[PDB]
Parts: sequence; C-alpha cells; structure tokens
Amino acid sequence: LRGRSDPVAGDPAWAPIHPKKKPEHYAAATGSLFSAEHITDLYDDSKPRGIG
Amino acid sequence: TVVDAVEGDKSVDT
Amino acid sequence: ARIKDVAQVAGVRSNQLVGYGLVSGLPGTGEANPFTEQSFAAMLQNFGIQMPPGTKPKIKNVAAVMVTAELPPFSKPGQQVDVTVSSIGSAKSLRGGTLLQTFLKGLDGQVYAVAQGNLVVSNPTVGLISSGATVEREIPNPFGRGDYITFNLLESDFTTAQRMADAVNNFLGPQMASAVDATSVRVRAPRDVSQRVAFLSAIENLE
Amino acid sequence: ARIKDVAQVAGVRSNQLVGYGLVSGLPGTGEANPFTEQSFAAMLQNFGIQMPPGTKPKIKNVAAVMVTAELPPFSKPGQQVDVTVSSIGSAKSLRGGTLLQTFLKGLDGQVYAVAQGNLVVSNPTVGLISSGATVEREIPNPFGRGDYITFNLLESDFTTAQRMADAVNNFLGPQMASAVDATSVRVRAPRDVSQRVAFLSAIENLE
Amino acid sequence: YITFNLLESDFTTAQRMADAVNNFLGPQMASAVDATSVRVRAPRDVSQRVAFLSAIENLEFDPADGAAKIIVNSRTGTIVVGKHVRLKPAAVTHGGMTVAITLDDLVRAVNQVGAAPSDLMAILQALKQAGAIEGQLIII
Amino acid sequence: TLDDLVRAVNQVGAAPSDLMAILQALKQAGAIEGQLIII
Amino acid sequence: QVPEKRQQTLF
Amino acid sequence: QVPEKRQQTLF
Amino acid sequence: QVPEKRQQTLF
Amino acid sequence: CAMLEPIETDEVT
Amino acid sequence: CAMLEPIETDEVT
Amino acid sequence: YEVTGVATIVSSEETARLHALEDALFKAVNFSGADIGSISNLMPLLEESRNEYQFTNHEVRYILVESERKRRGKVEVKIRVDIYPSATGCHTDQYKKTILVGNIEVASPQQAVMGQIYQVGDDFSRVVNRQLDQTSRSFVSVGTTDYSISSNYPARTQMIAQDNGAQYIIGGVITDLTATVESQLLQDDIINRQFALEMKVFDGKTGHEVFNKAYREVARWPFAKTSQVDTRSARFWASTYGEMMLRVSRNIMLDLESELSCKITLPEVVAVFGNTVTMDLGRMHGVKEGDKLQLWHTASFIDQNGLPRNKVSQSEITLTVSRIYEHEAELTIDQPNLASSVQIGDVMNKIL
Amino acid sequence: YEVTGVATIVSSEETARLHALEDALFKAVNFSGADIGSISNLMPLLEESRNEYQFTNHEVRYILVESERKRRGKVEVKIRVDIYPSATGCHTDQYKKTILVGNIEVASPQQAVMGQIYQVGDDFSRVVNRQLDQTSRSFVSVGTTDYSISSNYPARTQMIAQDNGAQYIIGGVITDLTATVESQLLQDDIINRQFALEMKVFDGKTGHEVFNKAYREVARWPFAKTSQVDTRSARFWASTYGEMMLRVSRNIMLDLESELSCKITLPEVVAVFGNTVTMDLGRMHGVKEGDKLQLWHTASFIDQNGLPRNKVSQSEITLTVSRIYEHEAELTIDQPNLASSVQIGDVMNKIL
Repeated sequence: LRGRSDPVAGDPAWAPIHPKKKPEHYAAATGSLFSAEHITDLYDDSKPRGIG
Repeated sequence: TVVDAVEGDKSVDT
Repeated sequence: ARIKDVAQVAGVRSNQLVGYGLVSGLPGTGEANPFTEQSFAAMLQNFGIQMPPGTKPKIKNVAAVMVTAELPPFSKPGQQVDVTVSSIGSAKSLRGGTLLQTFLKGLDGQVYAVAQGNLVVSNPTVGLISSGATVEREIPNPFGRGDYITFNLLESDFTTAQRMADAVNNFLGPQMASAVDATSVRVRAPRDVSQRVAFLSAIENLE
Repeated sequence: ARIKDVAQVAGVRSNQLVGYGLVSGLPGTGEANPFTEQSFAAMLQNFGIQMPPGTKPKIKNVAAVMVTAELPPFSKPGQQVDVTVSSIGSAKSLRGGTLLQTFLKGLDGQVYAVAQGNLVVSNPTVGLISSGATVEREIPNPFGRGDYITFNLLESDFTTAQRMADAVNNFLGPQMASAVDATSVRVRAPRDVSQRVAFLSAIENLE
Repeated sequence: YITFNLLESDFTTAQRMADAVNNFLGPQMASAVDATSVRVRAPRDVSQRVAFLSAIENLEFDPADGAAKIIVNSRTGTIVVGKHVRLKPAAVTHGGMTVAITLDDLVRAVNQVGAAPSDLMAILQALKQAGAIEGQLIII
Repeated sequence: TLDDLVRAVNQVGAAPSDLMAILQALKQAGAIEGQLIII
Repeated sequence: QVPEKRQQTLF
Repeated sequence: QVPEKRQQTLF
Repeated sequence: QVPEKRQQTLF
Repeated sequence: CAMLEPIETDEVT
Repeated sequence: CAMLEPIETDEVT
Repeated sequence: YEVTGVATIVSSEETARLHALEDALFKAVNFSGADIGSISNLMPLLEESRNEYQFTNHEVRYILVESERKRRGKVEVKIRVDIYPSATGCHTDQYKKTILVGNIEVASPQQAVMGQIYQVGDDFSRVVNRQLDQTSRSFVSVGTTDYSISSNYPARTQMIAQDNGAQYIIGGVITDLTATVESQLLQDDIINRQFALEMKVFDGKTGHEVFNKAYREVARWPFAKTSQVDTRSARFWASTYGEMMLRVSRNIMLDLESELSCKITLPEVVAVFGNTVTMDLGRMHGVKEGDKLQLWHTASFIDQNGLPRNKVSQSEITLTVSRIYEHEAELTIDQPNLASSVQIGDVMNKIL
Repeated sequence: YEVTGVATIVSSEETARLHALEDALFKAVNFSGADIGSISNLMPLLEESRNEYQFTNHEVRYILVESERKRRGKVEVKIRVDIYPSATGCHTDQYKKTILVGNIEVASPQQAVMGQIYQVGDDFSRVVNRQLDQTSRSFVSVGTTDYSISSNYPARTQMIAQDNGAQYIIGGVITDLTATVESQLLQDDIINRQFALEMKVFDGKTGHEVFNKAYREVARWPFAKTSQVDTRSARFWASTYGEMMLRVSRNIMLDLESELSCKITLPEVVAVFGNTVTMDLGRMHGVKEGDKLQLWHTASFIDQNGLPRNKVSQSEITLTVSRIYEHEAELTIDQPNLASSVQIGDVMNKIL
C-alpha cells in the first residue's frame, strides 16, 4: 500500500570500508627502519589519500 | 545469479 | 689506504632518531611560545600539578627543542650516544640548560632511546650532549646472513673496486672477492658469526 | 688524457633528489611565513603537540628550506651523500642551523634518501652538509646488460671519438671498439658482471 | 656467559678483546659476535662470577685505530683530523693565492689571504666533492 | 693529556672553556679511550 | 585399541 | 585435409 | 587409473 | 571393518 | 571409450 | 569417447552448437592425452553442421554427433570420437617454455563505463596466466608484469625477460567493449556486449614479435545497465560474458600451443663454475638426468636502423646433465678444453 | 569400513553428495592409517555419480555407496570401502617438515564490507596453522607470521625462514568475498557468498616458490545483510560459510600432503662443537637414535638477474644420531678428519 521501500541503516552499499592493514617492515632484512609504506613526512598536511 | 547482495537489484508511463 | 678507511660494510648501517623535548635551567633565556607552554603544562600534569585551563605559566627558564641522535650499527641496550639539541621556538640561548626526558623515535615511529643530560653550547641555540641518549632497543642486522659480505666504496670508482678485489684475492687466494659494480665488492665469508667477525677483522685492515 | 677523464659510461648516471624541510637552531634569524608556520604545526602534531586552530607559533629559530641531493651511480642503501640547503622564505641567515628530517624524492615521486645534519654556510641563506642524506633505496642500472659498453664523450667530436676507438683497438685487438657518432664509442664487453668491471677497469685508464 | 659492549664499536677491537681473554684463560673462551659485543663464558655461581669478572676486566689490549675521519665542529670552528686520513694532491685556489697539497698546508693557504680560520671548513667540502679526501668528513 | 690541548687553547685568544668543545670533536673521531661525562 | 600415553623420555 | 601445426624450428 | 602422488625428490 | 566416528579438537569452531 | 567429466580448478570463477 | 559439450546460444544456434562441439572435442583430446596444439587447426573445417566429419593427417579421423539438446537455453552436444595419441611429434621431446604474461590494457576507457569494468584487462591477464600455467602442455607461467611490451624497444623486452626469467612475453590490448540493445515488446531488453582483443607474443631472447592474433566474440550482458560489476568476483565470470571470456582465454592457449609448441626450446646458461654450468630449466620443466645438450653462442644485435636481429655461432661443446633441482639443473661440459669459451647467456638445445 | 559423510546443499545436490563422499573417504583413510596425500588425486575421478567406483594403483580399490539421505537439509552418505595400508612409500621414512604459516591478505577490502569480515585472512591463517599442526601426517607447524612473502625477494624469505626455523613458508591472498542474492516470492532472500583463495608455498632454504594453487567455493551467508560477524567466534565458523571455509582448509592440507610429502626432508646443521653437530629436528619430528645421515654442503646463489638458484656440493661425511632431545638432536661425525669442513647451514638427509 506504500509503493516505496524504506532504506535500512547499516546497508553495506553505504557502509564505510576499513583500510587494509599495511604489512610489517621486517627491518632485519636491510638493517634500517626505513620502509616506503610506513614513513611519515613531518610537514605534510595529511589530506585524504587512501581508502578509509 | 546476476544480482549483487551489497548493492541489491538495481533493475503507467503510457 | 686500509679497506676500512675507504669502504663500509653493507647492511651495517646507522639509524637516525628524533624527538621533542624541553630544556630547563636557563638564566631567563627561555620562551613563551604556545607550544612550549602546552608541553610544559602536559609535563606538569604528568607529575600531579594540573593548572586550571587558560592559565599562563609565565615560564622564562624553559625552552622547547628538537633532539636528534644517530644510532651506530650494532647498538645494544644500555649504551650511550651523542644528541644534538636545537631550539625551535624563540629562545635566545640554550647555554647552561638541562635536557629533560625525551623519547627518540625511529623512522617506524617506535622509541629506541631516551635523552637527558647537560647541554654544552659554544650559535647559542644549538648544543650537544656527549652521552645524552641511552639506547633502549636493538635494530636487527643482516650482517650475519648469507654466504658473503659486501664492501661499499665511499668514493665510487671502477678501478678502486677492482683493486680492492685484487687486494683480497692476493691476501687470501683466488676467486675470493669480486667487484660487481663501481661501488660494491663481494667477499665470501664464513657462516659462523664469530668466525665472520674474525674474518672481517683481517680483511678490513688490508692496504 | 685517460678515457675516464674525458668520457662517461652510458647507463651509469646520477639522479637528482629534492625535498622540503625545516632548519632549526638559528640565532633568531628564522621566518614567520605562513607555510613555515603550517609545516611547523604539522611537525609538532607528529610528536603529540597540537595547537588550537589559529594559534600563531611566534617561532624565530626555524626556517623553511629546500633540500637537494645528487644520487651518484651505483648508490647503495646506507651510503651518505651531500645535500644543498637553500632558504625559500624570508630568513636572514641559515648559519649555525640544523636540518630536520626531510625526505628526498626522485623524479618518479618516490623517496630515495633522508636528509639531516648540521649546515655549513660561508650568501648566508645557502648551506651544505657533507653527509646529510642517507640513501635508502636503489635505482636499477643497465650497465650489466647487453654485449657492449658505451662511452659518451664530455666534449663531442668526430676525431676524438675515432681516436678513442683506435686506442681501445690498439690495446686489445682489431674490431673491438667502434665510433657510432661524434659522442659515443661502443666497446665489446664480457657478459659476466664481475669480468665487465675488471674489463672496464683496464679500458678506462687508456691514454 | 657475560657480554662486553664496546664503547667505540669496531670489528678489530672486538676481535682483539676476544684474543686477549683467550690468551689469558684458554682456547674457545671468548668470541666476538659483532663489532660491539664479546661473549665470555662465566661461572654459574654469582660469587665466582664476580671473582671471574674481576680478573677479566683488568686485561690489557690495544684497541684498533678505527676508520679515518675528519670531524668538523661547524659552530665552534675546530677541525679534528684523525689518524689514517690522507688528502690527495690538488691545486687549491682560495681568495687570490694558489697552494698545492695535512691541515698545515691548508692553514697556511688560509693565512695567506685575510679570509678567516673558519674558511677552512669550506675548502674541505670542495676537496670532498673532488674526491681528494681518503676518509669521512663528519660535521657535528 | 690536557696540557697540549690547553696550550692549543692558549695559542689563539678563544677561551679556557673552548676546550670543552675540542673534547667532543675528539670523542666523535674516536680519539678518546674513556668516557666523556658532562655534569 | 586405545592409544597409549607418552612413554618415558629424557630431555 | 587439416592443416598441420608448425614443424620443428631452431631460432 | 588414478594419478600417483609425486615421487621422492632431492632438492 | 567399521570406522569410528569420534570427534576431535575443533580447528577454529 | 568413455571420457570422464571431472571438473578442475577454476581459472577465475 | 563419451564427452559432453555445453555452450550458451547468443545469436545463432550454429555458433552455440559449434562451441559445444569444440568444448567436447577439447575435453576428449585432453582425456586422450593427445596434443592440444593440433585442435586449433581442426576448428576451421568444423564450420559446416554435417552429422559426419572426415579428416586426414590428424589424431582424430571421424567425428559423429549423436545427441543435440537445448536444455536450459544452452546447447548440449554428445559425440563419439576416435583419437589416436601419437607417441612421436615435434612437441613431446622439448622442455617446457617459461612465459611471462604482460600488461593487457583497455584502449578506450569510454567503452568500459557500463559496469565500470576498468580492471578487466588485469583480471583477464590473470586468467590467461592461470590458463597457461595449469591447462597448457608445453608452457610454464612465471607470473604477470605491470610493464607494457612494445616492438619499438627490443632492449626493454630483453631486459624484462631476463629479470623475470621468461623465454616469451605475451601482452595484448582490449579494443572493443561496446554493447548494443535488442528490444522486443513481449520481453525485456537484451544487451549484447562485445569483447575484442589483440594478443602479441615477444621473444625474450631477441625482442622479436613471434606471434600476433586477434580475437572477437559477443555475449549477453545479463546485468543491469546501471549496475556495477566487479571483475574479480564470481558474478562476472559465471555470467554469459564471463563464459565467453573464458572461452577466449582457452582459444588463446590453444593458439599458443599451435604456434610456439614445436619451436625448439632453448634453455640459457645461468652461471659457469669452471667445468660445470647451470641451466635455468629444471625438474619442473621436464629435464631428466643423462640428457645431452648442444651449446650455441648467442649474439643478437640491433642493426643500423634499430631493428632487432639474431645471430648464433655454432659450437663444438656438448653438455650432459649431472644434478637436477626443481627449478635449475647442473650440466658438465664434455670438452674441458673448450670450457673457457662458455659465457653467461649462451643457449643450449637438447640433442635428440 | 563404516563411515558417514555430512555436507550441506548449496546449489547442487551433486556437489553436496560429492562433498559428503569426500568427507567419508577422508575419515575412512584417517582411521585406516593410510596416507592422506593420495586422497587429493582420487577426487577428480569421483565427479561421476556412479554407484560403483573402480580404481587401480591406489590404496582403495572399489567404492560402494549404500545409503544416501538428505536429513535436515544436508546430504548424509554412508559407504563401505576397502583400504590397503601400504607399509612402504616415499613418505613414511622421512622426518616431519616444519612449516610457517605466512600472512594471508584480503586483496579488496571492499568485498569484506558485508559482515565487516576484515580479519578473515588472519583468522583463516590460524585455522590453516592448526590444521597443519594437528591433522597432517608429515608437517609440523612453527606458528604464524605477520610478514608478507613474495617471489621477488628470496633473501627475505630465507631470512624469515631462518628466524622462525621453518623449511617452508605458506601464504596466500583472498581474492573474492562477493555475494549474490537469489530471490523467491514464496520465501526470503538467499545470499550465496564466494570464497576464493590463492595459496603459495615458498622453500625457506632457497626462496623458491614450490607450490601454487587456487581455491574457490560458494556457500550461503545465513546472517543478516546489516549484521556484523566476528571471525573469531563460533557463530561464524559453525555457519554454512564457516563449514565451507573449513573444508577449503582441509583441501589445502591435502594438497600440501599430495605435493610436498615425498620431497626428501633436509634437516639443517644448527651448531658444530668439534666432532658433534646439532640438528634442528628432534624427537617430535620423528628422529630416532642410530639413524644414519648424509651431509650436503649448501651453496644457493642469486644469479646475475636476481633469480634464486640452488647448488649442493656432495660430501663424503656421514653422521649418526647420538643423543635425542624433543626439538633437537646431536649427531656424531663418522669421519673425524673431515669434521672441519662442516659449517652451519649445511643440510643432511637420512640414509635409507
């Protein structure tokens, strides 16, 4: 009798995506704490750049 | 089936 | 020229640690910057003194600084390294100051040393501490892995790389060292870590 | 003139790294530029101090700079290279400063070195650090590929190209080197990388 | 075992300290595990370990010279040139006078012109760029 | 020990407290067999 | 047939 | 009559 | 006829 | 013969 | 003869 | 044999029946142990819908189709065939060829808007890689790469092949993903989507282009016009479009078998340790101990105009396999006095 | 034997019956003491639904299914089989292989949104670890690791294997978690969710990739669309999706048994104390006193192109086990004059 279907809260089609966990560095391979995926630039503005 | 569960079925004009 | 004078062992590297801290005991040559006062208030809260919000400390003997240490290779917990202390606010001088407890973080965001001590300044805003940072954690090393060790030339050159290869071969024997580019020379080494240290001791002194 | 004095090996190139950083520990000769304060606030947030929005740091010992390093060929992780530090804001002098952690990016946008250290200035706004940047990544090289190596003349000339070809042929033997234009000379080389380094060592010293 | 951590890390100093303990006590007693640490087998009793460590910590040996380095204090001006540092010959023109090549010759070249004793810190950087230094130029 | 270094300090005007900075350079170059403690 | 508990072992 | 697949060839 | 599991191989 | 049907430790549940 | 019809690992699905 | 062929009708009953017959024949040949390289030349002579097929000079002589059914909207064909598995041939005594699947790209991103299937090239190169790995007879897949291979840069092709250890590199471009709408008043709309592809195989030893073929097929797009389809999901690959793309991948594999299988496999010298050399092929490629190999000195040059060329110097050196590993092998030079002339990059061929 | 097979119907009665038959056969083989490595090759010949199965060259000869029931919506199959446990084989005289379960990752976090099952990779690697530990015959699990293992870095693989003391490292990527909706007017919606996975096993001695396989299964998602499911809970693993994932893990274990079980186990030299060396394998791995072992000198090199290679130098050194600990063992060198040539990292194989 309504002709419409109400949305439901928590729909997976609109739910947020939790970001993928980055892999561990394993510093024992290189002897250094540098990892291209884990470094944080001190001066960056931290704009959104990835999922989540 | 051809309907995705997450998005759902997306599928008097005379 | 000895091999150790003109080359470095691959995988045997230094690491850089950086941290934020406060320098106290200055003869009225401190700061009034908002971040200095905020950090000072947080530090005081850590000891049980919490000022009401909006209270101006009116501190003049405290300066906010950036602490940097270089972690030598094979650094073990309990060792001490130098730290460079540089002012980042508007303090006129850091002479006669004392660095309070500051945690030094690596490139991965983990704490590897804690820095304290007395500043020795000559530029009055940069000082040094001879044993400021105490190493609290180890960084793993690839030195003992593999069937060879590698020497990296400080000054890259094809002829220097080949001459260092010949120096090792003459000392030990044929087919022992090989130059893979203008910088690196690979030397076959024992698998035991104790024997590799004894082996590298004889090789690094070659002329 | 030796071949290595007047020529360079094709594929054995340098790379240029550029990055943005802050120089601290200046005797009151810093900046007040909006980008300097913004970068300083972001750096302080990276250490756990976050000022309320719209807060003016009133910093006078910090200057925003541009850091440039040239990555020599065959640069391996753990090596150190010089960096040139030049002020881009309105700082009067960089003398006595300390470069904070800055990441040096290549032409592809990836980080290949990290620069720190103490500035040595004479122009007071440009300084140099003797081992400021530590190499953290390798750039692949076409040196060991193919059946020949190529020499590129620093001063292009048909006669110099042909004379260098004759010098190699006289030393080794007939049909060994050939000049393909006024700049390049192709020399047949061994397939093994270790033998090619030994081969290039003898050839680059020819007069 | 007990472990000794070198104040100045070096492969040769680590191995020489291992040999010093082995010569004093006997074979297969101490071993260098890296450039910093040396492991010495020790008694299980705490009182015997203190007596054992008392005899070992007084052993004499010659630490290695270490890598050749040049230490420059950019804020004080002092330049400390260590042993085994060699400067390759070159023609250095500073100011208006030309000199030919440790620091003694370079200091005279500095004194030729007015300039300043801290102008030597910039001459070394040019020598480092030209590959005329057999060592490490460290700025503190 | 310090006697030679004190003479080097006295050569130039400088100051008797400039010796504290010479030791730190020697410590960095590995020219000290001991511990440099600052109190 | 029931499995038997682990037998005597040294170290 | 079906075409035959390529025969053995060197280089 | 069932395929047989891989046989003993060294290295 | 007649194989038993005793259960074992669950792998996760 | 009589060829079997056992399925194999899917290439993508 | 007793085989079943399943194929969905798209626009013609003849095409669906032919596809089902091809599927049944492929299954019969795979079960019979016969080479799958010869199948790709049999299809052209199968265009006719004759109940009986006669062939000469092939492992299959007569084809007789006994049952044809259209159950559930797709043609099912049951046939009986006589397959003669030849023990000989130019493809049975050769080592397996390592192949690297290169980058497959969509030339026009505009065509991939419907369904947002923009990663169709990557997820199809993955299917081609798995098809070559686990379905082919004479190929081993060494993975995929993100670099694009072109005929203008033989040096880059050689370098990438050396880096991945691949004898051949296969890459393509997807040139058509457009669709048309067929409308009926009785029923809903039918969207028939196109999938055209141009595959190119490059020889990693010299950078030459050794294979070049074009594929084009059409299949129904069962999804909604505004629905987003994930190309890694089973919803995409179980649909009619997915079945068509899987059949296209199978045809790619069969064409590679038809063309490259009887090329003589040329393992390369990896390292020389005095009188013993190492081969990049091992137990998993078909190497057996006691095999005799003949060495060729490799010299491939770019000519004056920048075009790749090949030149091999024949050698008097013969090698025999001494120890075999899963991925490599050790060979002993039978002429010790000539062992000094062996360099890295020289190729070998098994002596028959 | 008397065995029961339980399997839930997802979309086809044939698949559920086949899964129940596989379960019954696995239980029968486990009880009979026969090797579970041979089961993974029997399944392909079980696609047909024949009441009687005939096999040759296997520990099972004839399979006869006597009862088939669909109680409570899942197929139950009762069969009687004849199993001949062979006392010989290439898998009974080998020491147990230590395996490290690497990081299993979800390639697309978008697919895990429904149910928020983002830690499905970790909680599934835990299941694989426990399956290899307490269900396999020739494997010992040394735990899990958080690092990702790739074929591009053999040196990292070797280092991680050395750190964990693992002969092989197993890691995978979960490539499909999408679901489709099947709607009926009489009943509620049915959500069938996919679980695709690509497993890869690397040899820790040389960094080579020794195993590579892909799995894909489908099962009903009984939970609500907006409900959050915890992957560590029994609600997830007791559901139809959980049963499917457990079956996938069992198939992984059976494939590892099929491929790696008859590889000769190569314990490594841990320490050398004069004439006595230490072995990384002990009582829990099947080492017994009086065993004779042959030493191999290990030399594995990365070649000029960065690809891993293997090279073993044969030795005249034979060792015998003197004392056995639970996790290690002591060996005495039978040739004292050659004892000086033994270094750490040399491998050994049991003399049969």
